[PDB]
This record gives sequence, C-alpha cells and structure tokens, in this order.
Amino acid sequence: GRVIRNQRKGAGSIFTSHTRLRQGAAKLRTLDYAERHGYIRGIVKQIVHDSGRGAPLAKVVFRDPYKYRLREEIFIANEGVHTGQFIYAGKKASLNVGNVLPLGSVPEGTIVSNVEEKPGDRGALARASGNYVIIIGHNPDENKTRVRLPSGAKKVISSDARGVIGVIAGGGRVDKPLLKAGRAFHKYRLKRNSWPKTRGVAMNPVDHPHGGGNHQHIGKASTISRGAVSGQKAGLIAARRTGLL
Amino acid sequence: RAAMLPTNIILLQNLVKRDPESYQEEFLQQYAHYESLRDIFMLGNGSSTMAGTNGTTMSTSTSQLIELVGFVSQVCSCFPRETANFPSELKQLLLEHHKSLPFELKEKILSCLTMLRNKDVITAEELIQSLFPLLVAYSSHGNSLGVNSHAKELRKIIYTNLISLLKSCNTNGKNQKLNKSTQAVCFNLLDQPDSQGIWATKLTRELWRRGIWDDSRTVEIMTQAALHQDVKIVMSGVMFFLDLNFSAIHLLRDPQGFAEKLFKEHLSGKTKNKFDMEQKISLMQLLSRLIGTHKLIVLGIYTFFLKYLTPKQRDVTRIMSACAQACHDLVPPEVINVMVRKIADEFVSDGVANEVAAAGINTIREICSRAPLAIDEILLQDLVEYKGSKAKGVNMAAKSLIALYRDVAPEMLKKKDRGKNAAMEVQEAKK
RNA sequence: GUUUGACCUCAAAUCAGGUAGGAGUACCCGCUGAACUUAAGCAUAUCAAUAAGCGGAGGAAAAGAAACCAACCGGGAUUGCCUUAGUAACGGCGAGUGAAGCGGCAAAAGCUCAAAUUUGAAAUCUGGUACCUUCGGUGCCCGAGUUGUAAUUUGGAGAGGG
RNA sequence: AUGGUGAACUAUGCCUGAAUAGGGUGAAGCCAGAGGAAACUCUGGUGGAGGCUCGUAGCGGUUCUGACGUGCAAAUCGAUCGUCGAAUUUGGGUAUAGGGGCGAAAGACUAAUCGAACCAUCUAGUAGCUGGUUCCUGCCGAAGUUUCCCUCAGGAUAGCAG
RNA sequence: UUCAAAUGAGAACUUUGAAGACUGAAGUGGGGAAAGGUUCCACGUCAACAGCAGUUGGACGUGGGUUAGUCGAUCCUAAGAGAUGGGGAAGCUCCGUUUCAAAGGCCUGGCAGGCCACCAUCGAAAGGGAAUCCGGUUAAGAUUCCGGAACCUGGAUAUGGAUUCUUCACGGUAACGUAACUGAAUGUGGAGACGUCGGCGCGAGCCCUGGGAGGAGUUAUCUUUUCUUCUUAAC
RNA sequence: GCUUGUGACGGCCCGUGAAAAUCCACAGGAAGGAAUAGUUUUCAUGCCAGGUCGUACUGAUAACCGCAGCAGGUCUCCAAGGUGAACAGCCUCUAGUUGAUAGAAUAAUGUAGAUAAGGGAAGUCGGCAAAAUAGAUCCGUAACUUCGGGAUAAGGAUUGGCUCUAAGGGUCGGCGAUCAACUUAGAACUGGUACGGACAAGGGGAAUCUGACUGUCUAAUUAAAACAUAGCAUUGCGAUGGUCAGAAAGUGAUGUUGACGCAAUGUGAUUUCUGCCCAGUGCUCUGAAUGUCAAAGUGAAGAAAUUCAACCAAGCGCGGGUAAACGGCGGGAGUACUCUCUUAAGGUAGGGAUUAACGAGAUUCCCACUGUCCCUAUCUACUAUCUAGCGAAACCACAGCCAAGGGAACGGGCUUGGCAGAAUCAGCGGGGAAAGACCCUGUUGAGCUUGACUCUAGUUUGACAUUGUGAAGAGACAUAGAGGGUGUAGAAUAAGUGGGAGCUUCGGCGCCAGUGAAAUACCACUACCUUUAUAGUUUCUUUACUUAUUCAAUGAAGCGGAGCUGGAAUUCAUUUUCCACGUUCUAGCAUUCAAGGUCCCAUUCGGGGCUGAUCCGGGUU
RNA sequence: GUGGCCCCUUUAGUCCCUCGGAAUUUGAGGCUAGAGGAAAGUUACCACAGGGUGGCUUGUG
RNA sequence: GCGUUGGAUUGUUCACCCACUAAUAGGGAACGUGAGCUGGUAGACCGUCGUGAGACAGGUUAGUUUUACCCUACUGAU
Repeated sequence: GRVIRNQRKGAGSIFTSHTRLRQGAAKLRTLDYAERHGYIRGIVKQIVHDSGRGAPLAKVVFRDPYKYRLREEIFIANEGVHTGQFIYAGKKASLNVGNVLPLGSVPEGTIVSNVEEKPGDRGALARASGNYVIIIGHNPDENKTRVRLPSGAKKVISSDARGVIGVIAGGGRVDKPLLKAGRAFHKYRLKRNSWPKTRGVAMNPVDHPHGGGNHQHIGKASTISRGAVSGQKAGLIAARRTGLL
Repeated sequence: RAAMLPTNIILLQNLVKRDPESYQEEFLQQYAHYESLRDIFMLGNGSSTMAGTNGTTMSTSTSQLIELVGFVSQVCSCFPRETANFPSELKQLLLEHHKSLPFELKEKILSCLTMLRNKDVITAEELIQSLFPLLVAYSSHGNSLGVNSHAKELRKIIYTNLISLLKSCNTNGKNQKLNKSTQAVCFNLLDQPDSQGIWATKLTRELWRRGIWDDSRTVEIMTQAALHQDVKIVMSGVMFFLDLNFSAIHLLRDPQGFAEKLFKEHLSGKTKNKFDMEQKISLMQLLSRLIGTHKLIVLGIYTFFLKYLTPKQRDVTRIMSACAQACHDLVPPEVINVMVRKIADEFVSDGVANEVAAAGINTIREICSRAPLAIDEILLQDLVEYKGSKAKGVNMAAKSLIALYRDVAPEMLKKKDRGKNAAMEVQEAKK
C-alpha cells in the first residue's frame, strides 16, 4: 500500500507552520528575583494583531535592573487592557487585570490566563481567545493550588506558578459563520496546510483504510484501537463512546 | 467540553478515578440529583383507552438515574463519606416497592449490588437477604401477570447472580458460614408445599454441577424434594439423583428406605395417578438403578412391572431395560420367574414379530446375567431354539444367552450348545 | 604567610619540527549483505558465508614458530601442490552440500616483551646549540623519566651463590 | 534484488515580484421631504458592497457525423462554448524523491515513462509455449489407453525399430 | 501581386525606382528577462542547405566589433541551505545552527587593575540599495566613447566665514527659522518598511485646437486650403 | 479625454497585508578648548583617487525548446486618429513587411461559405446542423421565492438626414459684460424597399430528475449526480501529553502552539424530519477473586546432566458502557412449540407536500425559425485536373477475367466449361488490398483485500544489569502444637471405621433400655476443617535520603542558614510567626568603579581603603 | 481324524555392538524382536506467454 | 411483364395504430461462427450480495480508427 496523509504530516515538508508574519512567540517575563520577592512595572505600548492567531498581543516594555536598558516582552492581551497602562508583575503585585501574580498569592474564585504548568514555563494554559482558568482552592502546606481548565478538567500545580489576571481577548470569534470556502482558505493560509480535507472513503485502498468499494462506505467499525499503529489509526482513536450526546 | 462534562459521565468517572481529591463538587452535583431522583421513585389501541408503549422506550428521569447509579457505585470506594447509606438506599428501593421501578432500573441496581459485593463494600450475608425475597415475589403468579412485567428475566438474573456470589465465596476456601446458611433457606422453601422449592432444587443442581456443594447436607435436600408432593420438584430430585447414576448415592443416609418410601408414596400407595408415563418411567429407572447397585429388596417392584410388560404398551423398551437393572444374585428367583414367564408368554410366543421376540430375549438374558437361576433349563432350551432364526435379531439374541450360560451353568444347556470348553469342563467334573 | 613557590589536570598560539587524508584497488585483510535460479508452489534449504556497498595495506598481503596433530616403536612453526576424498559428516536424510590428521613434495629460520632491587650511585632517551670526516659522531644546555627509561631473563629455559 | 540519478514537465506548500478594457444590478452608512405623541413607516436622492452579473486580454477546453489522419503538430487548426477581481493567472528562488513524494482524490502527477519513475550491475535471470536448426548418396525402418504415481499434469514404463 | 531598368552565363524570387495592398499601437513596430553564443557588421562568395529556384541568405571563406566611480553583479537578508563545537553511526556519513565550548575585543597606568556579551558562511542580475544628464559620433559600440555640464563615496587638508574675554551662536510669544554654530561610552526613536478595491482632487506626457513666421502637396471647379517645423535634460 | 504618478479619504478581512544591511537624529555629558589669541572640516571654496566581471545580436510563423528555418509552446515595458460604451470589430498615420513553389484551364467528388418558390420538422434514434433573436430609449413584466431575487422574464412602440426651440455652467462688474463643453427633452420638414443600414450583437417559454451555490480532476477518448466547500456531528489529548516522523542520536513536525487549540474521522447550504435494540462484531473500562498462564527466580529427586511440582505479569476468558460505531429492526408473560395482549418509527392540528437561485449536467413539450425534408438546383474561393521544377510512404511468396465441382461451408492457381488483342487517362469504392474484439489456458507477473500461512517495524507487560545508603510492615514454606462436627428422632452437636462389655479418683459410669442408616465407657487406626509460635527459609507492599541517572531554564544574579540587625507580633517566660529600607493616581526620567560620610597620603591637576550595599557556605537555579 | 461343505509413536534386550586416550555407572545411537498409526480471496486499472446439408426444409397434433 | 406507399408510437417495437392506394404479397443474395454507414474498457451514483477488496438480479449517465495513390471489377475517355 501507500503511506497516508497523517503519516506524511510528521515529516514536515509542506505541513510546517507559516511563521513569516507572526510578531513573536508570546511568553511571560522570565522568573527573576524581582518577580520572586516583590514586583516590577512595565508599560504596554501597543495592542497588536498576530497572524495565524485570533487573540491579540500586547507589547510590554520593562526596565532591566542589572543593566541600563529596556526589554520588550510579548504578552497575550487580556480583555480590558489599554495602551499607556502599567502592568505590575510579581508576588506583591496588586489584584488587577493584566497584572502577573503567582497563584498562591491570589484568593480562590479569581480568573487568570496564560498560566504556567510549572514555574519558568513562561505560559502554557488559557492562551486562546476567550479562555480562562479558575482557581478553586489552595493548600499552603505542601504548597499546591487547584485550578479548573477550559476543558473542565481540574488540576493541581505549584503555587509559585504564575498567571495573568483576566480573560484572553478575542472572544466570540467562532460564533460568526464563515459562509465561504475562501475565508477558510485565508484562515489556514496563515496557519498551515491542513485544508481542504478529502475523505478517506473517497480514496482507493492504497491511500486509506476506509478507501475502496463500489459504494462509498467503511467496511468496519470506525472505532480504532489505541494500540494500533501508523496506518491503522484512521478515525475515532480510543473512543470511550460514540453517538450524539 | 466543560458545559458538557456534567452530561458525559464516562469521562467524569475516568477523571475522578485519577485525582478523586479533586472532583468533590462534581460528585456532590450528581449525588444531589440522584437523591432528588430516588425521592420521586419512592413515591391500548381501543378508541377509548390511552395508547400503549412498545416496551423499550423509557423516561428521561429513569435514563438519568440508571446512569447515576453506575457512577455512584463505581466511585463510592473513592468517596466513602457521602455514600455510606447508598447501598441501603438501593436495598430499600428494591425490597419495599418491587413494582414502581422499571425493569432497566431494577437490572442496573441488581448489577451494581453485585459489583459492590465483588468489592468488599457489601457483604454476602446482607446481599442474600436482598436477592432471595425477590425470587419468591416474582414467582408469585400475580406479579408475573402484569402487562410488561419482566418477571422471568428478573428471576433469571437473580438466580445467576446468586450463583456468581457463591462461586465467588467458595474460591479460596469454602465459606461454610454462608453455605450452611443458604441451605437452610432451601430447606425452609421445600416446606412451603405450593411450588417454591423449585428455586432450591434448580440451584442445588447447579452448585453440585459446579462442584461447590459436595456435601452430605445437600443430598438430603434433594431427597426431601424427591419425597415431595409437587411434580416439578419430585422430578428435579429424581433427575438430580440420575444426573448410570452419580456419586451422590455414596452420600445417602439410607438408600433402601429411600427406595421403599418412593415406591410406596408415588407409584403404588394411593394410586393418585398424577405422574404421566414419561415421569413414571424416570422414577422406575431411578428405583431399579439404585436397587441393582446397592443390593436392595422390595419385592413389590416385580409385580408392579407386570402390568406394564406388554408389547401393546407405550414405550416398553425403557421399562424392560429397567426391569433387569433391579435383579440380583440375592433375591428369591420365583418373583422373577413370574416376570420371565410373563415376558415369554407375551413377546416370544406364537406369531409375534422379529423385533418383539428379539427385545424379549435380549431383556431376559441381561436379567439372567444378574439372576442366573431365575429361569430353568426347560425354558432356556425353548429360547435357544431360536438360534438359527433367519431374522438376525433373534439369532444375535439367542447366541448371547448361550454364551451367558456357557460360563455359568452349562449343564442346563444341551450337548449341542456346550462349545468345546464347557463340555470338556463338565466331562472332567462329572466323574 | 590574605605572601611566595612546587606538583597535578586542562588549554592557547601563523610557536620549533613532522605527520594523516585523495588516487589506483588485478591480487590481499576485515566488515556488511541480497535476489534471479534449483528444489513442485515453497517457510528451512540452494544460488551464497557470492554480487553490489564500506574501511584498510603491500610488492606481495595474510599466517607463522603450538594452550598443534595424535594414541603410533610417536611426530614437531606457517604457507602452497599431489593425495586423503566427492570420503567421515550435514541436509524437508530430498534437491544438494562437504572438510581434516597421516604420506610424498616445493620452500625452509628463528625469535622478542611483561612478570626479578642497578640501589655502591637512570647506568637510559628526544630536542636545541657549536664543531665534524653529516642516512650520522663528540661536547655543552634545556627537558622526558623512578606512576620505571637501560643492561640482565622468556619456559627450549633461566637466575642467585659457591 | 543491489547501488545510484532526477521537481527544467507536472502535484502541493513557502519566499519575493508582476498582470487583469467597457457596461448591468445597486447592499450597509448618509441627506431631505410627507405621515406620525412616539416606536417608526412611505417617497425622492446620495453612496458604490458582493468568493453578483454581460463581456475583452488572460486562464480553461463544452459541442461539431467539423479540418487533418506518414498531419504544421507523437494531441494541432477552425468555429462554438465556461470563467474573467477572485479558493484568480503567472515568472524566478526554495522544500518534499521511488514502495518514496504530492494529491479540492482521477490510482491522478512525479522530464512524451506510473495500479510503483529512470540508469547500471547481479544477468547469457527463468518458466511455459512458439519459431528456426546449414553437404550428397546407399541400406534398414516405426509408433497412438499397455500398466501406474492425490483427478489435469509434466511424466515413469509395456510393445514397436535400429 | 505587378511594370521598367541595373547586375549577371542565366532573374517569378536579388538591388533601385515606379504602383497596388497588408500588419493597423492587446502591431507583421521599438526594447528587454531566461535560453542561445557571434548568428551582429563588412569584404569576397555558390560545391552542399534554404522540400521550386537563386546572382540572394541566420549558409560557405576571411576579418572587424561589446570601452562604465554613477547601468548591473558584487553587499543585505527572505523562504531555506550548511560547517565548527558536541553527540550518533561498522562505515560511506547523519543530527542540529547557538547548541551542555576556555568560541574575543576595548580602556587606564618577570603586567596590574577594569568594561562589553556573542556567533562561520551561502542564498534574489523582478525584493532593499550612495551617486549622470543632454547633444554628437560607428559599417557594426554606447546613460560606457567625444564635447559640455553635474553628482556620490572615502582621504589628507589651506584659506575665508561662524564662534569666544558672559568660552562651545542668535532670533521668534509660539508653531519654528538661519550658511555655520564641539561632543566619547551607554541608551532610545525614526527612515529602510510594504495589502487590495472604490471614487474625488493635483501634476507630467499624449490627444484636440487658434494667431503668426517657414517648407511641401491639390487646384478640371472650390477651398484666406490639407500636411508638416516652431524643442528645452540631469543638476 | 487616454495612459501614468501622486495626495487626502472611504470600504473589506476568524486574511490586518517581509526581514536585514545601511543612514540620521535625540537623550547623556567622559572630555578638551580663548586672550594678546585660540576653537569649529554637519558653512563655502580648493586638492587626490574610485578596482574585478558583464555590456554586440535575436528574443521568435527562421537566431530558445520541440530530431527541423515544425501553423505548437515560452515572462514583461511603450502604445496615435476616426466610428463606437469600449485596448471589441472596420479603415488610416508613424515604423515594418509585401514572406509561405509558380503558370493554364474551370469536369466530377470534396474543403470553407452563401441563396432558394410553395409547405414548414412530413426528416431523423434525436429539430444534429442551419436559421431566427440580438445594440440603445420608452412602456410593461407572471408563478415561485431562503424576500436578497426570478428579470434583459415575457410581450410591445421606436431608431436616418436636415433646420430649429428650451433647459442644464464658469470669470469679472454695485441684473449685466465676457468666456466655454457635450448631455438630454421637444417640434417641423425631408428621402426611403432598408435607417443598431456594413462590422458588432441574448432565441424565448411550460415542466421533470439531479447536485445547494462560486470552485477542482482523469495533461493525450470519460468535466459529471464524482472531489472540495461552508454548515453539521463524533472522537483523542491538560505537555511526564495526543497524532505523526527518524537506523541512531545531548534527534525531529504540529509548535513563534495550549481546548474559541491541535490532531483524527464521517456527513455535506438553509428549512423540515431525527422514534427503538449493546443479542453479534469492533472500541472502551485506573473493572475484585478464581481459571488459562512465558522467561528469570524457588522447592523435591538423583552422583550429575536432567526430570517433576509449585508460584506465575500483561493479554485472553469473565461482566459493565457506547449505535450522528459497523450491524441491525420489535417487547413481555403463561404451559423450542402453543395460547394470550402491548406495539410510543404515534402525521400536533382537516393548515399535514405544491416548495428558491445557480448549472457547457440527464429528459419531454410549445412559440418563432428555417433547404432537415417533398425535391433538388445554382454561385464563389482552394484543391483535384494539365504543365515546369522537386519528390516520399504503406504494402509486396508469385500474381491478378468469370461460372460450377471437390474442399475446414471456403480458391487467383487444380478438373470441366464461358472466353481471351497491344500500350492507356480520369473517376468509383464491390472484392483482393494487406495489413479486430470476445472465449479459454499457464499451477505466471504484478496491484489490492482478509482471524488464509510464515514473519516483521512499532507498542505493551515481566526478569536481569545500570543500582547506591536506611526503615517499617503483610503473606507463605516447616516444623512443633491445639481443638473441632445441629437434616430428623434420640438425654446431646453422631466425622467415620474396628475391636468390645470397665483402668476404675467416681463405681459417676461402660454392657444390658429406647430412638436411630449408623450408639455412645475404654483404646487404636486415618479423613477433613479451623486456629497457636517463629531456629530458619523466603516473597511481597509502603516509606526516607542523595551522589548515580533523568527533565527544564538562565545574563549560569541574588540560593540555604543565621544571638542575623531593626520593627511589630501573642507570649506565660522566651518564644514562634510575620515584615523587612525601600518601588501602585499620571504613556516622563533613572547609565560613566555612585554621590555622601569616614581613615591615610600629598597640597595635584588628586589617589587608595572601609562604608554606603549585614555575615557565613566545597551546591548556578 | 493334522478343524469347519459352498512411512512416526512406545516398551524390552543373559554375558548383543559402539560412544574412537582408557575404564565403571547414567544417558544416546544402532541391530533385533514386540505392541500401536504450512497456507484463503479479488482485479474492467491491469501486464505477459500461448491457444479457439447423410439432396439438409414445406399443410394437415 | 410492371408496380407493391405516406406517417404516429422508445414509461420500447421479436410490434401494432389510422389513412391514402389498383395494391399497400412473401422471401434470398449477410444473419449455415465473425465483415459498409446509424441507434441499441478506464470515471460516477442508487439497488441486491459480500466481513472486505469487490462482484452483480439490476437500473441511470458520460465516453478518439484514420484506404483505393496498387490489381481486378464498374463507369466514362483516347
């Protein structure tokens, strides 16, 4: 048989991301003495757009303490920040939107974004548009902190891990229909080559497990296993269930 | 996914089984719903009547409770608090209503109790008191005659679940405290003379076959069943002692008195005429196979057979094959002579057919293989007449009798039949 | 003495002087490694411990002076030829595969380290430099080296003491 | 099978650049007037939206008992037709290499080669069946179930002749 | 397509002239990129080729011809390619492009004290980019040569000018202005540097057109007539 | 007015539309500089130099690629006048070309066009093809409709030329003077067979099936109801990760990513509909014990090789979930059969179905129109034809008149007959030329599929090694022990079997007495069941440490502990915890070993130290 | 009158042979005598090599 | 000997229908394998079957052979 599309996706010839017009990798400030003990102030200069991304970014300028110079970080903007705003980042920072704090300092019930799975990760969770995590409780002994993620899962992580207050901007982006193939074309033009998607049923047997037949059908049971391997995993990888909910 | 997670239980339980210190509020959010649901369930095509249902569509409340019961039964071990009364709620949901619950919910609770007993949350001593009372209630004849009562299916489910329970309990070592307790309920069911010992016999046979209840205490139960008045209980006992018999005969307390009581109660005593022929024959088989094996003496058997020993009678080849099985070396051969002379008068007489004569001779020679001095030389010769009979049934039959008496009493045979070694043995031993 | 030095380890130089690469590759030393074919079709098998591919040398290479063959009245490094032998043996015991000792011959060749206290004298060696009779010698000066350079000894023997 | 060469055509992605008359319809926003208590409505204008439309260049390639058929041409010529401001057309640079790539998916395209490219070697590969097999004369001279290996079957044999 | 003449042994096909037509500014024109490589131009010149012909030719034989501080490459980086250090791999070689390196360049005053922080290289003759225009000239070369007139970079530098005894300028309320009017480390900002369509405005060139000064053509009748020249570069 | 450049604006985006080199300015103020004279080369002038390579020509119906001087293909700039909406079509100016084998005739058949009386689809599988319509102004425009369209719907009145009228503007003057363009409406007259006079340029309508649409593909026979599409639904994944690569790697794509995301599938706009089954096959479950149960490891026998037994992970088996998973289509009860009754895929209403637009998609009918046809005729151009020059190809056993016969149903050759006169030109397509599919077979070649066979990458679970330092518990081997038995009756809870009528502390008692299949004292046998202890033997679970190992980050910057210091803080006498001297109205600034204080030297135009800024540490975090 | 009318499994060897440097004991191999008895489909997307009238009838069951 | 038609019907025609007509007769030379011109493999969909690749009880749709210039015959011409 042939090698199939998902197997070809791993080499990364024509499936690499399209990264020319991206403003830069969005990240939090590196964990330093200031963020660990007190706070530090920066100025948000520009609220800007990032190609291939629905959420906007913010350019935040901070003052290097060890040398006389300026350092520009690229944050993911939360809903409500504005140019000329002061962003306070650290342990002793106040509880306002856009500020960066550790999860142990804040109380439970608060809303944060761009959370680090571990301290020094510089942003892992709640980065897409309209997304947020909710702190539900702390455990100061054994220092840990329990959070709820956008998928609904509940996790426990270090209280020294950081996050930025508020909701990521750009919400509602998926409530608008596209109505046209051209808008999907231009959307994925800047993300990657995962569009259009031909159906495996419409191919020959060399090209897919689902291919073949005088009628467009699958010969079996679209729930594949998890111990399957590299050419068998067509659809519904490890389905605990199927059907409408 | 977050808003749908409360609706998706299969993902919730896999998440809870990982980190159950989290997902406390997610569990309370469902336990409250389960409580509010059980608090509810606690309490035709004609032109006139309301339309009926197909039997497979259900309510959205029941479809939710059936899911919540499984979720709570699978995470009770993670949340021992807030679930301590859950199995008692299930138990008093079952054995106080029995009827305001749909069959799917009943089945779900019955399986959740079984897995809650597989895990050591619940004990067998309190699961038995849930399972047994439902059998008698769904074998009621008044509960099983609704519109869509699933009484037969429930009676099968509870039965196989009891079997799984006892198989579970008797794996490592035999839980005598449990077996001795649930044999007492079989005894106390067989007392109730209507039909309720069915669920004792049908269960003890299964456990004997699975080898879980090899004990002297159990064979007494089936003895009492065989000595019962109900036909479908007596038959269960008889077919147990049959299954050629099984090792249970070697755990009886008095086989002779057992056979005597059987022959007196069922067949001869009152002549109630309850059993049909197909059951009378199975009783005869048991009696004769006990008798021949254990050297018993009743002497009424051998006149009871004579009514039925006629070729114009229904399925006589089974009766006469049990006639021989009640013969010995140690019984008065006159009461068997009358039997042999009935058979000879009615099966190898004038004009009879080939199959009839062959059946007669074949069932006489296998009598004489146990009771050799039960027919005399004068009729022995009359029957070895039929050696060269041209029919190939009677010849094969007569040769068997000749070879039987060639090794046992060859002087009854004539010189023509003593085959080269019986005659030589007689010639040396006659001088 | 929070100073001044010795050693050890690791580096740097367009430092002084040399060295490797690549080609050819008939033969040679290894590594890696197929299928066509033949077996009935074919997984064992055969083609084959082959072809292709990789690394590495020389005028020859490799091997080589027994941890050998033997069971004899004992032979006596290695290599090659005649023969042993299409044999012993291996194998769907099929297709097929398949050596070795002995004997005759060609050519002939033996040896070296470590392990031993010079301990009454590191006796050893590279380089730099000045002369010379320059494929090298003598002197002198930095250095290597005792965590062992020379002489002496290699199992056939051999050493020390007399 | 082994080892190698190809994205100058063509498939797809990326980078950097370029090209695309004249008309028809007339969306949001806006101006005035009339009717209103006011929600708002009606009329006349403005404006110039659209993976709209007619239709050039351009891109494609529907139909013709079309021309040609050793043709201008190893796919062309004519007329007719689809589309024509965008999922558009295109140059150069770049990436993906063979049981691999790419594919808006026809098993399509991958240098006139694709249900597995091209080059060389293993290789005088091989079944099966076909075709052919080179001077004269003389003498002798046939054969077609007779018996069988898992039925065809390629065979092994009886008999015939030298 | 035609007529005459010339050339020549020979002219339907060459040259000139006289006619008639065609492409009809989305050209049968004038220039370029890729590719080609002297095919360009001249002098001789017909054996073969130009599916007839041939005195002709992109043919044959021999020569000539391509001039740059300003046009380009060169430089920069784009997608991307690719060494080193290190790590794999029997190995031909693979990974990856700042990595887990002691990766080098500045100051002050038997070398002593300080400061800086960072990755080879390649990759566009349509992207970015310092600076030249006119006229004339050749058989064939030109934004390259000739004449004339300018500009950019880099370097050494003298004079004048400006400033200064209130040492590193004044004016203007201000927006800001001027011939200038010191400035190391370090830091910051800007330019380079950017989509597409719609209509509106402004400019250049072209189109159309009038009077006048010249030349040509028609004139059988008419037409103060039809056509044409009257231009102004970089800086 | 055309082309082009430019400016300020507006609209569009789940699209917001390169980087670097290079240049400048600003902040800052190290520093150096005038007085009897300096400073400034960002003002003006003046001086010197600028290397290497390319540079001709074509850029195409003859300079490139197609075997070629091939009607094919191949990127781009400039672009005049008229008609006309127009870079359309037609004619012309500048510039260029006049190249493509010629001459004579005008037969048929052809190729490319054109016209035709009356009838108008009688033709034909089929109105194929052709014809007809066509531009602009005005009137008018149905069903249906996703209310946006359908729609140029349809169907009708007109169009020339000439002479006029009216209206539509700008600049200056305290309504006039002056200047200028083409836009429309209207009237009169006039020629006509024709007036969008050539060119140019929709045929329309009533319905059906189908896919929503725009778009894409089989280069070189299939452009479509196929693919894609937006929309719809499902699944996996919270980074120690999901999906996918790589021989390996201190290796990679998604990923400059983070659930409004990535990956994997199916369906295929909107509207309407969307009922039930987890028996089966798949998928899944942090699913007990028992069963099956590999290697290592353990025990027994033996002189040993070996043999046996026990233990034995995952997986299987077992039982729970799931159908916008493949399947599939009823349920229950009473005695597979047989009787019974519920069937909730019920139309919610008798307004339940009258249902767009788009399409080189498949189909029928009507109007109009015609040489499709009756029924053919005529004309034009290039060929054919003849001539000068040039000059192939296919095919070819030998050849070439017919009939009958034999014959493989079938002769040009043989037999018997009919006949038979040179050499030839133009035509024709009957035969010969003379060069197909379909069917079958190989014990074939390849492609594809599957619980066909043998294998395998990958993945998964177990053992060993890497692998070191501590502790606490549970189970088992193995011995030593200790006790036990309710179906009923019987005084009583009878393993069972065999001997029988006392050893006697008591003569309690055992025998003789019921009842029971079996009879109990007393003493032996050998079955099961349950518990007590650990010489030892082992196995297993949990937990601690860090230096191996592993992961990530950085500028390897602030780590760990301190009567630290100073504050409070609440204590039950002395602590324990918080803080720390550092920063939160504001789109500013923060840099020269850091000023100051303090000790010493030198008096210099300034140097050095402590402190400002707590101490220690063999761990960068 | 010496009867009747038609090839891969396993066991055992007195004092059987061998295990090739000698022996003993286990095992193994022989020769005897006994007892038993590897593998499924599809191809129209395809490719290759080969092969392929007896004068017959008529209108009447 | 001479004539033996024109048309309708493809949810089909191994045929039938109504008209005109003097009449609207039957057949062969092909169909005793296969031979002018015209209707009646590759792509795609629905149905039946198949675990599946695919096949079919089907049905619908779209879908490139191209002489004669040679001999003979025939027709006309020397």
